[PDB]
Amino acid sequence: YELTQPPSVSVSPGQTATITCSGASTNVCWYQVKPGQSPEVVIFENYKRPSGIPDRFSGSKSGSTATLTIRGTQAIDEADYYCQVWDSFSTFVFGSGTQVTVLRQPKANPTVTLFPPSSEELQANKATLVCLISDFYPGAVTVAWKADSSPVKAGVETTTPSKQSNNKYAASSYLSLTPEQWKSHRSYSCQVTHEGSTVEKTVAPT
Amino acid sequence: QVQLQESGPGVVKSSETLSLTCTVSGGSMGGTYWSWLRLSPGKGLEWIGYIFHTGETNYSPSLKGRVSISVDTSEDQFSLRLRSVTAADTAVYFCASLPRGQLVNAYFRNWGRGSLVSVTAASTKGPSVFPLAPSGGTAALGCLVKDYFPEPVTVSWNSGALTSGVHTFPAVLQSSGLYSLSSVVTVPSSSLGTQTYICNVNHKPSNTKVDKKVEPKS
Amino acid sequence: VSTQLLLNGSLAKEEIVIRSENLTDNAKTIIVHLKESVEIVCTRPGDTRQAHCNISEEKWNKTLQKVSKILQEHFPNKAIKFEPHSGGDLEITTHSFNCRGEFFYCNTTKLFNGTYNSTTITLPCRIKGNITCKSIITGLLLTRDGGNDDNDTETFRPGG
Ligand SMILES: *[C@@H]1O[C@H](CO)[C@@H](O)[C@H](O)[C@H]1NC(C)=O
Ligand SMILES: *[C@@H]1O[C@H](CO)[C@@H](O)[C@H](O)[C@H]1NC(C)=O
Ligand SMILES: *[C@@H]1O[C@H](CO)[C@@H](O)[C@H](O)[C@H]1NC(C)=O
Ligand SMILES: *[C@@H]1O[C@H](CO)[C@@H](O)[C@H](O)[C@H]1NC(C)=O
Ligand SMILES: *[C@@H]1O[C@H](CO)[C@@H](O)[C@H](O)[C@H]1NC(C)=O
Ligand code: NA
Ligand code: NA
Repeated sequence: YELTQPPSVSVSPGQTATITCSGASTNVCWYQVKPGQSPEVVIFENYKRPSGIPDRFSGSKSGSTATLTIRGTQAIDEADYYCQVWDSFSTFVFGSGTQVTVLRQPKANPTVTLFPPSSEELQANKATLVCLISDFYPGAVTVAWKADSSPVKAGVETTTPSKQSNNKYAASSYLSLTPEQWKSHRSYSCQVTHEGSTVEKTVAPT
Repeated sequence: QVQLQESGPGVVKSSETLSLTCTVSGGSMGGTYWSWLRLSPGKGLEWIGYIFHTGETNYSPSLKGRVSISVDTSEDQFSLRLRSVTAADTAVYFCASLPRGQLVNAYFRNWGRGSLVSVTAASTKGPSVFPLAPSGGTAALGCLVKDYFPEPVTVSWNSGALTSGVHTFPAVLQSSGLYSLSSVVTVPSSSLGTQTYICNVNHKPSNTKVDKKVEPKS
Repeated sequence: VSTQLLLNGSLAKEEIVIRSENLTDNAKTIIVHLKESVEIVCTRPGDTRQAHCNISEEKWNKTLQKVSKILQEHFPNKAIKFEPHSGGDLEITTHSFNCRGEFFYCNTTKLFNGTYNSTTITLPCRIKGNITCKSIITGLLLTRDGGNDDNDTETFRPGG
């Protein structure tokens, strides 16, 4: 069980970047997390801003959804943000995390490539579907698998975006099945969501 | 002026037990909840549990059972044990503070250094390499380096001759602790069924050097 | 001090007075003084450590309705809801007290269960014979949760 945040938020340098946090019945605080270093609170009690935190960091809350607003966004803001809430059952619950990114390069639509299990692997009594996403910016996607026409989440492994030499990013997602599962459906599908567009590839056994 | 840091190993083999200790320097253990938290992709930041100076412990429901936090008031240290670990436990663990009182508004203070424990696979294994046959007229084919350990793996096409269009991806960390990756080339569609394409896979840690020819569908 | 209720204390002669260093702020403890006391008897028959605390519902169920009315006079057009302690240790969360050679810890959740708008409540406790303490509640320790939630349902919790 988690509070719900969007995976990514992207704005041009020096603009308003807003992050939501839905599913919090009580007060909410926020944590900024940069690679390697430790998380640090930027806002607490919905809109309180502690010392050391610039006055461009603010936020508010309306019943259900808490918000973290960021005006004049610069390079020193790029980091993963996590909202937190107290609970009477699990004590503490965090959001799914949002990745703030300042556009330092034009956007690029991801190139998806889906491969069916090879005859070779099936001989080995194993079946793997390979979804390959390359050349996309900013580096943040959502991989969603579908069997026939219904969603499937079990057996899916997905990497985190890795910056390539081209300054862009690339990821991959593998749906591992048993030859039986694979052949008992007529079409598996891999849908990748990036920004406001989604590419969907579909393969089928023969 | 309170400092927290986590000692303990950075490697705990699968199905074993993770043991960490957070040392508190410059301050008493009284009037505080000494907590543990971990952070990783696929699971995000999640609270593990905290402990009072009397030993009163409150663990997270999700990890309730195989989790145990203790505290030695003497050495100003509190420990953490996580039994029957798996690949899903591989994450960056932290030790933080919480001021005794109303937790409705509380937020963790005095964050630790950022200890990263990795639950490694069981032993060394070579990869099984499988071909990914191909079907605005271009085409894409590739290789599948499956179930291997440890890193890294180097893939190349046509003995290094083929470069433009090639893209090898980062490895996936299987639940079983093993690794897998894929290399793919975008080749002119008319080149199919004529220009031979071969992927050269090498995994030195197991002396595995497979060269698999990836030819079109049957 | 880390309690919730005031046993054998002083009574506000006139009516109900609200006292705090900063009512506009949430961090500061709220201490409301009452006039009429409420009987709270915690007996220990004898698990053996499990006890109880008989408190007439109506008395308590009314000494929060009027308490809201006074709070509403400090918060315009805002509802007043009461909810249990959000603590991490037994000593602060529960109503703890030294009763005839024994420290108690009463799960006082039932005392603060929902909003109050204008039988006997039994509270389980922690720690061989029959002990009985006969105190009377003269005042309450509360703590408001700030944040400007737009439902404007000011949630209050017994603490400090
Ligand atoms: C009390 O808190 C308010 C903000 O709610 C603040 O403006 C005021 O200065 C505080 N009073 C004192 C005495 O510090
Ligand atoms: C209060 O009583 C409830 C009964 O369900 C129990 O679950 C809860 O843990 C108790 N609170 C404390 C901290 O004593
Ligand atoms: C909440 O109130 C209901 C009556 O409306 C009562 O039956 C129940 O016991 C209360 N829950 C708690 C927290 O004890
Ligand atoms: C007392 O008032 C409260 C207000 O929440 C109500 O929920 C409860 O049922 C009432 N009970 C009695 C016996 O008056
Ligand atoms: C409060 O006073 C009563 C007598 O009215 C006494 O019996 C009781 O022990 C006192 N309460 C406590 C917990 O000290
Ligand atoms: Na780290
Ligand atoms: Na999370």
